[PDB]
Amino acid sequence: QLVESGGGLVQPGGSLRLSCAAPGSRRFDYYTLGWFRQAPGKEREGVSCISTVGGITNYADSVKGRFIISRDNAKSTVYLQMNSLEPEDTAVYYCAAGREMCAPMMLGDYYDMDYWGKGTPVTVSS
Amino acid sequence: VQLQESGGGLVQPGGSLRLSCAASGRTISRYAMSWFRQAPGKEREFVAVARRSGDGAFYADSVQGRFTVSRDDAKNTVYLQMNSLKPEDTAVYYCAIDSDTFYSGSYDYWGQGTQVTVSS
Amino acid sequence: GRGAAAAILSLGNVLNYLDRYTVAGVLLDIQQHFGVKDRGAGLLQSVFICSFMVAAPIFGYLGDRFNRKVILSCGIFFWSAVTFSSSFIPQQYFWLLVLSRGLVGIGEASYSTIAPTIIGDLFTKNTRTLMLSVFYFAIPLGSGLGYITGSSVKQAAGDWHWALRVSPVLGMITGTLILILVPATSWLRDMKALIRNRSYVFSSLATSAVSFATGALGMWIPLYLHRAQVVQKTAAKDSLIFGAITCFTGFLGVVTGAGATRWCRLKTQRADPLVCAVGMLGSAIFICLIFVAAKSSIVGAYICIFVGETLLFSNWAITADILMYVVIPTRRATAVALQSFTSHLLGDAGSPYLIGFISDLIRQSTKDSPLWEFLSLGYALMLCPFVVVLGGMFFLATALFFVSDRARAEQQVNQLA
Amino acid sequence: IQMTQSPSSLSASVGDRVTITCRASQSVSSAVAWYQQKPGKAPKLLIYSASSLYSGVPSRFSGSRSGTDFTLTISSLQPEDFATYYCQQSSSSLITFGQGTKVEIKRTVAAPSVFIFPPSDSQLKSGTASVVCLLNNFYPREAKVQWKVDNALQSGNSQESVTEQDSKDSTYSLSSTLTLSKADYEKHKVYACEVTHQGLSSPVTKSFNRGEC
Amino acid sequence: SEVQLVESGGGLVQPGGSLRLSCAASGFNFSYYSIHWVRQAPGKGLEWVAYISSSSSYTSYADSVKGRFTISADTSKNTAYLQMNSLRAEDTAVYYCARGYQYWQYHASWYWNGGLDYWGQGTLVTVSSASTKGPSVFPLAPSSKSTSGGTAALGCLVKDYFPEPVTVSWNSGALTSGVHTFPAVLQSSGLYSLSSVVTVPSSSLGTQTYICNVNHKPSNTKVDKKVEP
Repeated sequence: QLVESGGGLVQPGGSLRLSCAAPGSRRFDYYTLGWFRQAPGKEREGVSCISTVGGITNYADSVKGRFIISRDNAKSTVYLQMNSLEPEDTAVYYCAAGREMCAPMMLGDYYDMDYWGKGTPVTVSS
Repeated sequence: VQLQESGGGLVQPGGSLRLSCAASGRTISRYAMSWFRQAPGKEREFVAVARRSGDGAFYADSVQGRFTVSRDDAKNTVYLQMNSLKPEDTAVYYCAIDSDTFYSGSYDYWGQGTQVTVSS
Repeated sequence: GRGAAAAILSLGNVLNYLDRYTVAGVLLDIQQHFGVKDRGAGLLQSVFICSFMVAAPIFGYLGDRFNRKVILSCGIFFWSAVTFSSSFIPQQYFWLLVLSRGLVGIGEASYSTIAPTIIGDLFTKNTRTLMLSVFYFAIPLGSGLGYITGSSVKQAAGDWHWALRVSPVLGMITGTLILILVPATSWLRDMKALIRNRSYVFSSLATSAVSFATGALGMWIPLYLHRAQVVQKTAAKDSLIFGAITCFTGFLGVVTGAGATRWCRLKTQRADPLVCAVGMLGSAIFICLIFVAAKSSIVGAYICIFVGETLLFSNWAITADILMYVVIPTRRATAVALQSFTSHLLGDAGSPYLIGFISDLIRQSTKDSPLWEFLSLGYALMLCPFVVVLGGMFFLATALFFVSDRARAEQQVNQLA
Repeated sequence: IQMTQSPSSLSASVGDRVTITCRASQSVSSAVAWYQQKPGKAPKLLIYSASSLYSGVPSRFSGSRSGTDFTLTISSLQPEDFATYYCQQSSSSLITFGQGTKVEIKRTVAAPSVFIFPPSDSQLKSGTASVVCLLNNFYPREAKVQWKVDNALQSGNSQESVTEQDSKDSTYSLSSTLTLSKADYEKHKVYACEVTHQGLSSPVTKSFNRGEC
Repeated sequence: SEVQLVESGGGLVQPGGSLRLSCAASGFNFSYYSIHWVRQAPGKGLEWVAYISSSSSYTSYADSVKGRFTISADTSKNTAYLQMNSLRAEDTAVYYCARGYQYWQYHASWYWNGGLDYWGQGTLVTVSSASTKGPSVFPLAPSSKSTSGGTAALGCLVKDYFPEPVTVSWNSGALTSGVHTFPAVLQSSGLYSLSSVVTVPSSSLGTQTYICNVNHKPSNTKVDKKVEP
């Protein structure tokens, strides 16, 4: 599988960085990267996805201008950076791998992803 | 173990008085106490009850909204403030201790009481 | 109201593939009964595939404008009746059997085009794939059952005639049950793009090469084995063995390819064409040994054909992945259909006829003996390894441009969306 | 593995401030959740992760941490908020629940009215002596009842039952039943029910003489 | 479609036996969520009972039931099953099935604790060795000892009935004020009992006739009685 790291508790207005890495010698340069989130009373919505070659990223509408996703396949890692959190973002984040193409209106299809992670929690207090 | 009551006397109608009750030889940190009154020719009747810290204080039907009861565990003392007094409030007031830990109402230790007269 | 539909359509597809190869398993008899040669022997399959090719897109179109249960019932009854009636032709006519095969082709194309849309629309996203896969597992089983049924019935009765009259009645049953159980449910601008996608063109040509090999060998090999067993003075179990092999090999390849993909997808991003090319070259190496093993020992020939069949069908489940890897979504409906047409136009449309023509031209300039008939057919079939090798190079050529094609595709989809 | 909540039964009027404390011994120090439950219905989730507010819960609820204890707070109590509240912990492959606290309605203290109900003729017909002692229209709940059988304290053969809070007068009523055989009943002369409560300046006893009329 | 969880399989079972409870779910994907079984005793708090995740590789039981219960799942029908073996007397309770988070173990820590969000209604489970029996009704007659302040109380006692519930009224609904009914209480033998008490003005004891009326459905009985000194 994959391994996710980071996560914890932050105050409003802070920032937080998570990482998702492939154990061992496995490469994941075919296509493998997107981030999802789930809350304790709502269904699982997608947050972002990044593509194979050209570094094209696509986000969801509720999180534009606050999140940044980055890829690095020299060390087999993917990174997620969050700024300006609010009490609404308290949820658990997941790393996922599939074949379809990075495009708008393809974020919400979480039934065709080939590899899933186990996820880490982020909590925002007041 | 002894109980001393003080603060009684004669007051004008509409006034206020602060009665005090003190204990000796017994720790009042883990027990509850009560105030009663006895009118001349009438049986002693309920006034108020004071429990451990965090359990509030309970008052009677007649004086609801006029009387207050409070504790002082540092000096092992309790206080009762009466306001908006009326002539009919003339009676002897008594301070009693409850011995059961769960507020069952075992009034074993009684006080001497004090006179409270309201007239003009 | 769903499981019954799935089961009935599955059995329908099994019958579809069972009523194509009943000609091959009795081919040796037809050539003697009607007084024809090999040049005319290949014409039957050639005409069948030509009719299927011209037929399929039209019923694909009409399937979206009238009801579909009616079309399925009409088509199944049509080819059942025609195949029943064709078996009564006298010995002085041959064009009637040719016309029979054409009509059977029309009906079969109808059913094969319109069944998947229903069996897909009556299910949701998560479970569509499992029953579509069960539906598609009807190909190898029916393919083998064709040879087995033809040989068994022909041997049992004592005349090849009833080889074409046992199947239709079963179809006559199904033609009613679908009317009982299943419930009712700018391409030119695309072309200017698809022919500018190098991987798409090369994959299409490679699949054409595979189709050439499959059609030629599947039609002709049993007769070659009969001639081999005759010349070596050892001689019809021949048609049975082959069938059994097919019923297994089609599965193994479809597994092994898939497995070998999930590994190589984790070490690089050129996995699929490389796996296909390596498998195809191995298949050529083992196939070219049948034509030398048959002249010494027959079991060696069977082992060689087993390994060749295993390695040859590996790329059956990969080309679809390439096509959906390098083409934007709103073109896929076009990009699929064209390919299938092309896959038949350069493949099974003219393969058996060409093999027969070469064999007859060889034989007309040599003495007529069993031995030279053997050598004629054997030398004629040598073209299959050649085309398999050529297809292998085509997969290497697409493996070169795979990455650039994907980059262009992502840019297009994001620009449009 | 067990928690403790305090206080176990608290009374407050409408419009006051309410605070409830859940104290833990397991090593999370911020992982407790809070649930609400009403008579006869399934519970609802109220707060999770010790600080976050669930989807749809009224905003007047709040929760926080202090030391190694956790606090739940209601600022503006409303008539639709009398129920039982629970704190949840999860330390390992186990998950544990607390003991619950209950919120009631307060009023002015009222003494009970005591009645003694002897066996009936049909009750004595079958040989089961079931004597009832009834307390009506009192407040607060805690009150002790004692049986005396010929000046002797008896225990271990009685049962009690108390009702919910009245919808109009907001009082409780208590029923204590003592069960004996007919033979045991026939061996005595005088029975008494004694009750002691906060509002009673002296314990009050009611007596019953067997066979007298 | 809204989320729904429905329980099934409740009822009455003798000691030494076994039973099977089922929780059926609709409106959500089953494979991303876990399922918990929780119980409540009639008069006590809640107690966690069992845990199952989707892939049958993560299952857990509490200390008080380790070895007695088994837990299983079926993802083809969206169902979860709990099998109870070797029951005893202390197991009478109401059972609920609720939705988890499917990996609460891996990421439960200092600051998360997750939670259980959607609950069902639950089913009742009784474990007793008695057989069905009809209630007996006795009077509780007023006298000079039951009159105080111009008001006298009087009652009727319903004893030895199983199972609950029973319905009690007075004078076929004539009296609507000042009636107190007492919750059912268990005994040593295995049957239930309660009593009903009403208060009437003292002079009203002179003429009006008061009828205690008891309706009990499972044993098919309806009983009337009159309460006079």
